[PDB]
Amino acid sequence: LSNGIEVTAYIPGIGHNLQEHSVVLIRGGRVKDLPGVRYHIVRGALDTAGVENRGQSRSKYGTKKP
Amino acid sequence: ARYTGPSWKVSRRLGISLSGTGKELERRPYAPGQHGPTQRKKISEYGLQQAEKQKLRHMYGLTERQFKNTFNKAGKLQGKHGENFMILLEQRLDNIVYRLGLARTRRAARQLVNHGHITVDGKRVDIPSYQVSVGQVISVREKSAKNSAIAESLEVSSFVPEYVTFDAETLTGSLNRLPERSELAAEINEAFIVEFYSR
Amino acid sequence: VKIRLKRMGSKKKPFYRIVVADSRFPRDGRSIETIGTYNPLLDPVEVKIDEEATLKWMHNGAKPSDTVRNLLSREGIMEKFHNQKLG
RNA sequence: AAAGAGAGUUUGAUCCUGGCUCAGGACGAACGCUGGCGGCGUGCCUAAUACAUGCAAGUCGAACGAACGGAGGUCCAAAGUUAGUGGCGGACGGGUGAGUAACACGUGGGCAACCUGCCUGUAAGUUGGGGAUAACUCCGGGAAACCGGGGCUAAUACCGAAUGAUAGAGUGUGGCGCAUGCCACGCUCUUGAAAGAUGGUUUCGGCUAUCGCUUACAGAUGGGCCCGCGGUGCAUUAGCUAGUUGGUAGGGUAAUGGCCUACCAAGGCAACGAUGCAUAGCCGACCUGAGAGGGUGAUCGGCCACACUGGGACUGAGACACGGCCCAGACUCCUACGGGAGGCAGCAGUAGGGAAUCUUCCGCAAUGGACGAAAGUCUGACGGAGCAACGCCGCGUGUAUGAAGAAGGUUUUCGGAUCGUAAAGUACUGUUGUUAGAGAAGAACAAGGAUAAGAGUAACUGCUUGUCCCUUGACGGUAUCUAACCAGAAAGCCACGGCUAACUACGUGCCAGCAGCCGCGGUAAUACGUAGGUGGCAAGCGUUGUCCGGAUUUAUUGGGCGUAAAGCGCGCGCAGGCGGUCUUUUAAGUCUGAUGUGAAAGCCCCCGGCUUAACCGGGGAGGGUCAUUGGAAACUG
Ligand SMILES: [Mg+2]
Ligand SMILES: [Mg+2]
Ligand SMILES: [Mg+2]
Ligand SMILES: [Mg+2]
Ligand SMILES: [Mg+2]
Ligand SMILES: [Mg+2]
Ligand SMILES: [Mg+2]
Ligand SMILES: [Mg+2]
Ligand SMILES: [Mg+2]
Ligand SMILES: [Mg+2]
Ligand SMILES: [Mg+2]
Ligand SMILES: [Mg+2]
Ligand SMILES: [Mg+2]
Ligand SMILES: [Mg+2]
Ligand SMILES: [Mg+2]
Ligand SMILES: [Mg+2]
Ligand SMILES: [Mg+2]
Ligand SMILES: [Mg+2]
Ligand SMILES: [Mg+2]
Ligand SMILES: [Mg+2]
Ligand SMILES: [Mg+2]
Ligand SMILES: [Mg+2]
Ligand SMILES: [Mg+2]
Ligand SMILES: [Mg+2]
Ligand SMILES: [Mg+2]
Ligand SMILES: [Mg+2]
Ligand SMILES: [Mg+2]
Ligand SMILES: [Mg+2]
Ligand SMILES: [Mg+2]
Ligand SMILES: [Mg+2]
Ligand SMILES: [Mg+2]
Ligand SMILES: [Mg+2]
Ligand SMILES: [Mg+2]
Ligand SMILES: [Mg+2]
Ligand SMILES: [Mg+2]
Ligand SMILES: [Mg+2]
Ligand SMILES: [Mg+2]
Ligand SMILES: [Mg+2]
Ligand SMILES: [Mg+2]
Ligand SMILES: [Mg+2]
Ligand SMILES: [Mg+2]
Ligand SMILES: [Mg+2]
Ligand SMILES: [Mg+2]
Ligand SMILES: [Mg+2]
Ligand SMILES: [Mg+2]
Ligand SMILES: [Mg+2]
Ligand SMILES: [Mg+2]
Ligand SMILES: [Mg+2]
Ligand SMILES: [Mg+2]
Ligand SMILES: [Mg+2]
Ligand SMILES: [Mg+2]
Ligand SMILES: [Mg+2]
Ligand SMILES: [Mg+2]
Ligand SMILES: [Mg+2]
Ligand SMILES: [Mg+2]
Ligand SMILES: [Mg+2]
Ligand SMILES: [Mg+2]
Ligand SMILES: [Mg+2]
Ligand SMILES: [Mg+2]
Ligand SMILES: [Mg+2]
Ligand SMILES: [Mg+2]
Ligand SMILES: [Mg+2]
Ligand SMILES: [Mg+2]
Ligand SMILES: [Mg+2]
Ligand SMILES: [Mg+2]
Ligand SMILES: [Mg+2]
Ligand SMILES: [Mg+2]
Ligand SMILES: [Mg+2]
Ligand SMILES: [Mg+2]
Ligand SMILES: [Mg+2]
Ligand SMILES: [Mg+2]
Ligand SMILES: [Mg+2]
Ligand SMILES: [Mg+2]
Ligand SMILES: [Mg+2]
Ligand SMILES: [Mg+2]
Ligand SMILES: [Mg+2]
Ligand SMILES: [Mg+2]
Ligand SMILES: [Mg+2]
Ligand SMILES: [Mg+2]
Ligand SMILES: [Mg+2]
Ligand SMILES: [Mg+2]
Ligand SMILES: [Mg+2]
Ligand SMILES: [Mg+2]
Ligand SMILES: [Mg+2]
Ligand SMILES: [Mg+2]
Ligand SMILES: [Mg+2]
Ligand SMILES: [Mg+2]
Ligand SMILES: [Mg+2]
Ligand SMILES: [Mg+2]
Repeated sequence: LSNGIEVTAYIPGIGHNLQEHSVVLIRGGRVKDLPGVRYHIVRGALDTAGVENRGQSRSKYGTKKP
Repeated sequence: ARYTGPSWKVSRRLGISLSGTGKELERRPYAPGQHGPTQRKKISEYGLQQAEKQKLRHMYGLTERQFKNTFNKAGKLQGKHGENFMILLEQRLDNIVYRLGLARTRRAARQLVNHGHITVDGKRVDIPSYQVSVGQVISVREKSAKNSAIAESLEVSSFVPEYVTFDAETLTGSLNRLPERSELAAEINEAFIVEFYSR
Repeated sequence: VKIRLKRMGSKKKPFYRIVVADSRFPRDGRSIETIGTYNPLLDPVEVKIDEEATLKWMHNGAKPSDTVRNLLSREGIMEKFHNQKLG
């Protein structure tokens, strides 16, 4: 993070364009499935991309109106 | 207006024939969509309170935030809460125009008020939400004057409530005195909307 | 010490208070004792004033401003002050 | 008058206890999808990090230095409207919240222990002399900030004198208090003052008007000091302090005071939390809550502290002084290498940090400031315009009619249902919008000219009041209004098993994935993706972060301790808490009346003004274990 924190985040959506040494925007919210993951990733606010072929819940996953 | 969709749909879903006399419910009285002619389901207290809120909101044709603000301001008054809320809802300029015979529905009254075709004490008003008081008059300021729509509206307009006096020679109407819950809708249960806003 | 005019109200709609305060204080800040109101928007000016505390402050050395002087003249405080000085 | 909603989850099923999660409200908010307008507001919460560029505090010729027309000599030209020394202001106004756990702030008092320019009123006076100095001009050092020497000259610049203390001493009289002491008056001696400038009249001498200067006394204003009470975490922070504690003399300040000095004694504070560490500007107030309470100090108003870091003093009524001075420190810049200049936590603006915050705009027209007698100059205060759906309020994307039901999607038990009066048609309007025009308030003035009346005068001039004449707009052709055309140029987001409003089909098959919880996905998925439909809200809708509620989950209001967490293993006992019956007395607690105060703005009530609302204005009410004081004596003392 901006404070040098080792933070494990979760990637929502179907498919992603993420890799090492990439700028990501981390957002609040934990998932019970993974014992260590406590944060989510905003899709469409930074280097991270949106989700292709999304019609419903389009405000999240960062897809514009088709 | 706030909402320009079909009018029979909301009445059919709501169960009562608002802004009319059963003509929206003459056939298929079930709810719109592909479900409703098939079966139904149970109704809880929350459903009943929400139904009454929708009754009022789509009967008077005014948005939700303004509805809640009017409820809050009516709470400032003295007396029973729901009666005061309803009588303040009856003070709307749109309601007075519609019930006075100058129109036929809430939408027609709202549009005829927006364009300023009416006037109160010689003042053009474009605000449908204007709260009329005792002794305030209405007119047409000779804009529509010899208009077909207003003549047709005065033709088929049922009658006039006893709390408002109107003469058609000069198209003048004024509130006689404050209306009561006795001369009101009565298709609703005003005791549930206060509880719904109390949660 | 001046019997000053404080501005409030809204944008393009000013309203004024006839108030006494020190010349080193902010216009809308600290003051001593408000005495009147002044409304410019109406064509006939509506000015209400105590006319008794005003004379006391004038006696004690509270010099007004130009428009406050005009208002006191029209309402008769200045003429009565001159009469009191003579008498 | 006010007066409080619950649901899921431990089990094969129960009932309790208990935690976890959710349904609501609010942001100086941020991110995603989307986006029509108007009014009123808000916008570096992080780096008190570093700063290009421009502007933010100057003004007085009524105290001492201009071009033209133009006396005079076809040629040059005398007198008539414009730098600096000196006075006032720069201590106001404006910005930040670093530091500070303390008389910093709130509240209530005291100063018989104090100061105060300008403002107002009153009582007296503005009488006489001197020596200079800038400016200016020569000589030098000069890279440049600028330094020295010689000569010359003014003042409302500076310094003596005449006279004048309610200033110091000495005394007396009378009346008094809260201990020190206060007030009125009287006597003798010693000290302390001034400045003139613009006019009028007269004789010209004089006399006089306005603004000025010196002393004294009151008012008003702004400050200074002292005190009772009140508002945070840690005891896994127990002793701290030595000018400290008190006294005797002295110095110092406007004033009291170890504020400072010499001498004398060993004191002082602390389990009612001293000292120390950590965090933090304080309040009116804002959010929530049935209320008690809990959280916070955004905008605005009041107080306090700071101005690159640290220290100091001068001038001044007022500073230990944001855009003043000196020294040291870090950084930036110029240098001829000797040496010099600077401080945006002022208004705009740049770089960096951030998930995140605006134009290098107009005007002194209005209000208020500084200077002046006035015109007038300055005012990034302020009045306005620009940007950002950041928030509240308001309006629109049409209206009526139009069918066993246009056409086409979604399904079909493939007869049909559904979108749906929704369409086309039909009749109508222009709130918005386009085109063309009329177009306010905010303006009171100040000054200038006449007037009428007063005080003053020998008379004026002038002064105070009253009545008229003339002049002044950044916003801005702005709000607003008038006409013609147009359904045309204007709707999106989330959700649909239960909590919680709203279901069908297809695809996938413990994969893809969803998720606040119960948990869904292994071939018939109302929970995954899509399509149709439906529900909520609406130019907004969702997600996240922080606070309050639900949470009686710190229980005074309002919980408990046999077995669910919870009675020390027991005793003796200091401090503390509580205490049988009756009488008299006191008013510390208790209850009550009156006086003063608890600023404005904010919540609330009633009235109004904007076409309504938001918003704005007037009046009222609320809020304290508050100071003075008068009452009652049941209860606790
Ligand atoms: Mg979904
Ligand atoms: Mg003025
Ligand atoms: Mg009530
Ligand atoms: Mg739950
Ligand atoms: Mg609630
Ligand atoms: Mg946004
Ligand atoms: Mg968009
Ligand atoms: Mg708007
Ligand atoms: Mg800051
Ligand atoms: Mg000059
Ligand atoms: Mg200040
Ligand atoms: Mg602050
Ligand atoms: Mg001399
Ligand atoms: Mg001389
Ligand atoms: Mg000389
Ligand atoms: Mg003498
Ligand atoms: Mg004497
Ligand atoms: Mg006394
Ligand atoms: Mg004497
Ligand atoms: Mg002398
Ligand atoms: Mg003068
Ligand atoms: Mg002078
Ligand atoms: Mg408090
Ligand atoms: Mg607090
Ligand atoms: Mg002493
Ligand atoms: Mg701090
Ligand atoms: Mg608020
Ligand atoms: Mg509660
Ligand atoms: Mg706050
Ligand atoms: Mg701030
Ligand atoms: Mg403040
Ligand atoms: Mg600074
Ligand atoms: Mg700095
Ligand atoms: Mg001094
Ligand atoms: Mg300064
Ligand atoms: Mg500065
Ligand atoms: Mg700035
Ligand atoms: Mg930047
Ligand atoms: Mg100005
Ligand atoms: Mg002015
Ligand atoms: Mg300037
Ligand atoms: Mg400003
Ligand atoms: Mg401004
Ligand atoms: Mg913003
Ligand atoms: Mg908005
Ligand atoms: Mg709205
Ligand atoms: Mg459309
Ligand atoms: Mg249509
Ligand atoms: Mg139609
Ligand atoms: Mg088909
Ligand atoms: Mg239709
Ligand atoms: Mg045209
Ligand atoms: Mg024109
Ligand atoms: Mg035009
Ligand atoms: Mg005069
Ligand atoms: Mg006059
Ligand atoms: Mg006139
Ligand atoms: Mg004239
Ligand atoms: Mg003129
Ligand atoms: Mg002017
Ligand atoms: Mg212009
Ligand atoms: Mg223009
Ligand atoms: Mg216009
Ligand atoms: Mg046309
Ligand atoms: Mg056309
Ligand atoms: Mg059009
Ligand atoms: Mg048309
Ligand atoms: Mg249309
Ligand atoms: Mg749209
Ligand atoms: Mg689904
Ligand atoms: Mg859909
Ligand atoms: Mg919908
Ligand atoms: Mg609680
Ligand atoms: Mg318990
Ligand atoms: Mg027990
Ligand atoms: Mg146990
Ligand atoms: Mg035991
Ligand atoms: Mg035990
Ligand atoms: Mg024991
Ligand atoms: Mg004891
Ligand atoms: Mg007893
Ligand atoms: Mg108040
Ligand atoms: Mg305020
Ligand atoms: Mg009104
Ligand atoms: Mg208000
Ligand atoms: Mg008010
Ligand atoms: Mg008020
Ligand atoms: Mg009240
Ligand atoms: Mg007794």
